Amino acid sequence: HYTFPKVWANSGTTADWQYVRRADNWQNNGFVDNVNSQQIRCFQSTHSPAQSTLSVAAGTTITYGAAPSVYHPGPMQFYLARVPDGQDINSWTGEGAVWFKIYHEQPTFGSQLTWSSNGKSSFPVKIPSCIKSGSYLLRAEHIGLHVAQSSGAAQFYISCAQLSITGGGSTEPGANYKVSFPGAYKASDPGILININYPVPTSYKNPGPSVFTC
Ligand SMILES: [Cu+2]
Repeated sequence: HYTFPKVWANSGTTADWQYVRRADNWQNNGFVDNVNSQQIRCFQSTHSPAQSTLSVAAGTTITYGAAPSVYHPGPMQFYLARVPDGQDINSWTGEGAVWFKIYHEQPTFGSQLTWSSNGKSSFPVKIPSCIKSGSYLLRAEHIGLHVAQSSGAAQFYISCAQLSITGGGSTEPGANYKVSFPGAYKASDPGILININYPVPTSYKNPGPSVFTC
């Protein structure tokens, strides 16, 4: 149980839900367990814009905050989606096959799976240098897998930040990189329907598309 209420760059912290669309778990710190819900995208059944949009240079690392620290086992993953030219980010929900993955977490494989996200209160998110400047949504998710051996038991903790990415390049992620939310995930996916406990897995297939790099 945690939210992802903040993102920041190089000018101190922001306020909760200042640059992050207020997630529907803002009171209970709970999860989405329905990969078919609109909430799987930005945790909003009713779209509501963030108060502001954060300017960040492509190729730099910003910070996505959690509250309180992440403590369920499983991966952090981050996706970007570029708002079309002529559309206002405040109004854009990010529907269709527009999301590309820029990070996913692999566990360390030992007697148990250990996750570097354990105990972390924030995460560095490296924005690709080569993507086109524009307005973007940055989707954060943590997937808690402690009881995920049953369908519908994986716990998704999600939010989305509004960014203005500057100083871009000209690389467009391929069609194979871009997915929709809902759409990208199925309840049967091997990194969602999974017993991480015993026997311990010796590999882990993150859900969603390949990580896009320049
Ligand atoms: Cu919890």
